[PDB]
Amino acid sequence: INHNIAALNTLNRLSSNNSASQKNMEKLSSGLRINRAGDDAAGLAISEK
Amino acid sequence: INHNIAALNTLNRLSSNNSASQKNMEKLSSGLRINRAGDDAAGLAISEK
Amino acid sequence: INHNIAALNTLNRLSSNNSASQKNMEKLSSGLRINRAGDDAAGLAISEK
Amino acid sequence: NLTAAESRIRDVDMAKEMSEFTKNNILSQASQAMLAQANQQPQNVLQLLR
Amino acid sequence: NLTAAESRIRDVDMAKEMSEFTKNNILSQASQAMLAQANQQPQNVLQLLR
Amino acid sequence: NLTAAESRIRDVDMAKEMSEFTKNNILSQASQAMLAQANQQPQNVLQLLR
Amino acid sequence: MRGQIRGLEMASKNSQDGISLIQTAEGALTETHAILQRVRELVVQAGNTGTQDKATDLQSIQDEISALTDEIDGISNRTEFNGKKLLDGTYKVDTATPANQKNLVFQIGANATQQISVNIEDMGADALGIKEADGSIAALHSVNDLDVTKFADNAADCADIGFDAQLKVVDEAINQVSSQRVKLGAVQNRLEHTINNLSASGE
Amino acid sequence: MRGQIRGLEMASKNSQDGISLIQTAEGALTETHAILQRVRELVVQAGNTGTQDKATDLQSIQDEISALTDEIDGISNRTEFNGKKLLDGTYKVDTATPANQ
Amino acid sequence: DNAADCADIGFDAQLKVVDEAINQVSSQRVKLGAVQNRLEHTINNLSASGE
Amino acid sequence: QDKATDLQSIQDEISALTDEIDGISNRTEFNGKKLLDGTYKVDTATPANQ
Repeated sequence: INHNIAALNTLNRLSSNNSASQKNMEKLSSGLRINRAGDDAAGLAISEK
Repeated sequence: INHNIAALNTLNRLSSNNSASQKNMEKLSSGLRINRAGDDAAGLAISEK
Repeated sequence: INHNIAALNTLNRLSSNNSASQKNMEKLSSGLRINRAGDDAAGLAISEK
Repeated sequence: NLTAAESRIRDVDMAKEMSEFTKNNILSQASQAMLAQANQQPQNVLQLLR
Repeated sequence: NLTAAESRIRDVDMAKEMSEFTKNNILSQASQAMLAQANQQPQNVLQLLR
Repeated sequence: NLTAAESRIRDVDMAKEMSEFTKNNILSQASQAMLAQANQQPQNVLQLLR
Repeated sequence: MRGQIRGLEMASKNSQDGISLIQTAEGALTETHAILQRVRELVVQAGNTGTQDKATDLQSIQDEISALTDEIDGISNRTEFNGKKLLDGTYKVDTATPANQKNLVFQIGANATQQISVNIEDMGADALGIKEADGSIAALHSVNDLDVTKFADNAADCADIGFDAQLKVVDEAINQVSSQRVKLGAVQNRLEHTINNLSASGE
Repeated sequence: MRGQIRGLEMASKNSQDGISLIQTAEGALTETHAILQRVRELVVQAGNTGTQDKATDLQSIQDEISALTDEIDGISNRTEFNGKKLLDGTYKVDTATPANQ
Repeated sequence: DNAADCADIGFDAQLKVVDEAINQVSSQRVKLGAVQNRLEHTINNLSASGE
Repeated sequence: QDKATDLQSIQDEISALTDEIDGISNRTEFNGKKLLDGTYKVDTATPANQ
C-alpha cells in the first residue's frame, strides 16, 4: 500500500497543466494563437495565403 | 483582441481625408477645379476647345 | 466550481462592446452612418438614388 | 432639399455617436473589470484545498 | 477585410487566454497540493508498524 | 510627382507606426507579465518539498 | 456537448469570415457604384451636348465612359477574397440549369443543414435583362453606352439609342448593383444575428 | 433515503440543464425579437415611402424584409440545444388532437 | 462540387457519418465504463465474501 | 470560400489524423496485447471466431 504512490495520474496532470500554462504564456506573449505551427496547421496555411 | 487594432478602416479614412484636403488646396490655390487632368477629362477636353 | 469560469457571457459582452466601439469609430471617422452597406441597405439604396 | 435628405440618411450625429462610443468603450473596460473580479475566486478554492 | 480575417485566425483573446492561464496555473497548484496530501499516508503506515 | 513617389517610399505613416509602437511596447509589458507569472511555480515546488 | 461547442465556435468564426468576404464584395460594389454614378453624370452632360457640342466631344466622353466600363469588368475580375472571384458570372443567380448555379454555401451552425447560400452577379453587361441581357439594348447600354455620335441623331426617339432609353437603362444598372448590395447587407445582418445566437448558445 | 437523495441531486442537475435549454431558446428569441423590431422600422419607413418613394425602393425594402423573414425561419430551424429543435412547430401549443402536442 | 446533394459526398452526409463514428467510439467507451462498474461491484462482493 | 488547395491542406491534416487513428488502434497495448483492432470484433460471420 506504500511502495508505489497511487497518485500517479496526479503527476501527469501536473505535467499537463504546467505544459498547458507554458503554451498559454507563449500565446499571451506573442499575441498569436498560431504562434507555432503545431497549433493549427490549417489556420496556419490559410494565414500564409 | 490586441495584436491587431480593429480600427484599420479609420486609417484609410485618415489617408482619404488627408489626400482629399490636399486636392482641395490644390484647387483653392490654383483657382481651377480642372487643374489636373485626372479631375475631369471631359470638361478638360471641352475647356481645351 | 473552477475548471470553467462561469463568467463566459462577460467575454461575449466584451467582444460585443469592442466590435461596437470599432463600428462607432468607423462612423465617427467617416462621417457616415451608412459607411458600409451592412449598416442599412434600405437607406443605402435610397441614398444611391 | 435632396442633399438635405441625403444627409438625414447618411449624416452621423457625432454627438450621439460619441456618447454611444464613450459608453461602449466604458462597457469594454467594465466587462474587463468583471473578468478581473471573476478570476479571483479559484484562488480561494485553493484556500479550501489548503 | 483580409487583415481582419487574418486576425480572426491569429489574434489571441487575451481575456480568454488569461482566464485559461489563471485556471491552468491554479490547476498546477491544485495537483501539487494533491501530491502534498497523497504523500502523507505512508507515515501512518509507519504508525501501523509502530 | 517625383517627391510624392519619394514620400511614398520613405514617408512614415506615424499613425500606423504609433499604433504598431503602442502595440509592441504593450507586448513587451505583456511578455514581462508572463515571466512574472512563469517564475511563480517553483515556489510551489518548494511547497511540495515542504 | 464538446462536439457541438467546438463546431459552434468554428461556426461563428466561419460566419465572421463570410462577413469579411461580403464586405470585400460590397466594397468593390461601392466603387462600381461610384463609377456608375460618374457614368450617369457623363450621360447627363452627353444629353446636353447632343445638340450643343460636337461628335468629337462626344467621342471624348465615350473614351472616358468606355474606359470606365473596362474598369467595371476590371473590378468584376480583379476583386477577390483570398483568391476567389466574387463578382463575375461564376456565381450567377440562375443559369438555364439550376444545378450549375454553384451557390455560395457557407457554414453557419454546428450541425447538418445549418448553411446558407447566396448569389452574386455583376460585369459590364449589367444593363436590362429578362434572364440574360439583350443585343443593341440592355447590354451595350452598359458595355458601350451608345452616345458616340448617336444622340446627335435624335432626342429619345429611337427607343434603343434614344437618350431616355440609354439613361433609364443606366439607372436600372444602378438598380441592379443596388439590389445586389442590398442583398449582401441583409446577408451581413443575418450573420450578425447568427453569431449572437451562436455565442449565447455556446454559453 | 439515499434513493430520494441521489435522484434529488440528479433532479437539480436536470433542472439547471432545462434552464440552459430555455436560455438558448430565448436567446434565439432575442435575435428573433431584434429582427422583428427591425421589420417594424422598415414598415414605418415603408408607410412613409408609400407616397414618397417608388415601387422600386419598396422592392428594396421587401428584399430586406423577406430576407429577414427567411432569417426568422432560419432561426426557428437552426436553433438547437444539443441537437434538438426548439422553436419549430414540433412543440406546438395545441394541435387538433392534444395527444400530438 | 455541391452542398449536400450527392448524399455520399455531400457535406450533410460526411458530417453525419463523422458524428456517427463519434457515436461508435462513444458507445464503446460507454461499454467499458459499465464494465469497470461491474468489476467494482464485483470486488466489493468478493471482499465481503472473503471476509 | 477558400480553394481546392486549402481543402488539400485540410485533408493532409485529416488524413494524417486518420493515420493516427489506426496508429492508436495498432500501438495501444496492455502488456503487449492488441486491444482496439478487429481481433476482438463484436460479431464475425461465425460467432465462434469472436
